[PDB]
Amino acid sequence: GDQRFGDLVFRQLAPNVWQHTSYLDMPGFGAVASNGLIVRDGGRVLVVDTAWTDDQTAQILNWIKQEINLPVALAVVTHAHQDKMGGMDALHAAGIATYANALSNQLAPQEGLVAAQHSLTFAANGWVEPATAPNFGPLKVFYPGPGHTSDNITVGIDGTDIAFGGCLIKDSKAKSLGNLDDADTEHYAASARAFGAAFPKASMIVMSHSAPDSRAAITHTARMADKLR
Ligand SMILES: [Zn+2]
Ligand SMILES: [Zn+2]
Repeated sequence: GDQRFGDLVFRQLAPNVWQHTSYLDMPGFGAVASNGLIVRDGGRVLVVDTAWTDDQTAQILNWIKQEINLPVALAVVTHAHQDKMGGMDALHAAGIATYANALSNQLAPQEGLVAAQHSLTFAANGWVEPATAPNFGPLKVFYPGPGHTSDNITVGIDGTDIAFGGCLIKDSKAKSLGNLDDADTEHYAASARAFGAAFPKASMIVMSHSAPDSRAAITHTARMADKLR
């Protein structure tokens, strides 16, 4: 989106929404982008996903201070992998309340990650139990079922055409589903489709590892995941 701050990139997606992007050198893959979101809700800022590292995550907070200059109220993190929860310490150090799927917090220690302070639980229909997501504002949080990981969750932003698939969703031209080490091969395809069904009005699909795409990204992803079963 062209805003470069330190080693991160910030792209405005809507008047109150930005994508944050951080990079990690992974031999044999290159310098790998990971995307999250920043949302302004009135007088506060909400964050979706950390950067890969604590330092990068501190940089996200520095950008927010400089460009928005409102307090960060809370952060929700999609799953227990380094690109989504690598920077938990920086959020906690800043006094930011953090939230994750209960299962993500249970998985975090063995993954070498810090758990969020708070656990989300999910209803029958996959939607977050409201009582476990206080003050989430426009963030609508949905568990689509196991896919990229057992614990992967997704987030739509109310008042926008934006839904965030995290690492569940790949772009419409992706040549693979990327990392499948912790993937649920049987359930991935249905979980990807369920994400689309939860946010039917979303025309902009934000994801971890490619620039924002149309709903064709969901279509393409589920079709790749089909070949896993
Ligand atoms: Zn992951
Ligand atoms: Zn990822």
